[PDB]
Amino acid sequence: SNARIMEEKALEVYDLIRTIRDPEKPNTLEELEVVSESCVEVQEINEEEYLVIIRFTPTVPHCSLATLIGLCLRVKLQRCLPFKHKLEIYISEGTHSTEEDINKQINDKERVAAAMENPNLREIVEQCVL
Amino acid sequence: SNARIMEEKALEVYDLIRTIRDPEKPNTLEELEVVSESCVEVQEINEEEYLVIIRFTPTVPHCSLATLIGLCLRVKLQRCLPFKHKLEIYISEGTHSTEEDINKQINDKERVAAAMENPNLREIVEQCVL
Ligand SMILES: [Zn+2]
Ligand SMILES: [Zn+2]
Ligand SMILES: [Zn+2]
Repeated sequence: SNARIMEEKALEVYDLIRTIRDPEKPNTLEELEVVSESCVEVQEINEEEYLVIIRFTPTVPHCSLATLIGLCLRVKLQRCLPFKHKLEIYISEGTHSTEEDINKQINDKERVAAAMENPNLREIVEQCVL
Repeated sequence: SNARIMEEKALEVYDLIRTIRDPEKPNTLEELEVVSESCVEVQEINEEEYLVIIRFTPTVPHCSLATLIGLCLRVKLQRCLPFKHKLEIYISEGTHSTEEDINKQINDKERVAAAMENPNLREIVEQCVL
């Protein structure tokens, strides 16, 4: 059965993501209920290629947290998953950055440099400043 | 006279940024009142080196819009301002990303790539997935 094999893969995925540490607190994603077993789904694209879908909820709805958790899920799974896979990840809510936090971001040199190196963003800017 | 040379400089800065196209709308920042003449301040850090401070307000408080306006201001003045300067930008409210927009972000190839290359974020991620 496709369906039961997909449930086996979802448990494998979950066993790898549960012990990822939160970007902010000294606890695991599982401990803080950012992820749980039911938040994973696996689908077949074609033999030898699976799509993994992970829903998660950061401890508070802040953009930088959501970004970082997304990065950790990809890094951990890319390194540790023993089958070829596409990954899609979804948060269940909008997020925000406080006045203080967004001003930090738009002035932080590392953050500015990374957006500048994004070819999609750099082209939008190119076209605004002409 | 320091004070008045600073006003001259703030008018030169303003004249450059007011014609920047908004990232989302078919208008300039000045038309949309994202910036105005009094939102620019210039200070002396020392001879041949001025701090330029720009306050702005995006048409709506969304993170991507604030990020892109910030980039455009920086590139514009980098390319056109005929004096050595440091730039600080400030938005006077927090911002948010809808559930739709934050999901696009955490799945978008270039956004993930750029974040991974930001040294602060990559070191955090390393520690979280170790
Ligand atoms: Zn908050
Ligand atoms: Zn945000
Ligand atoms: Zn909104």
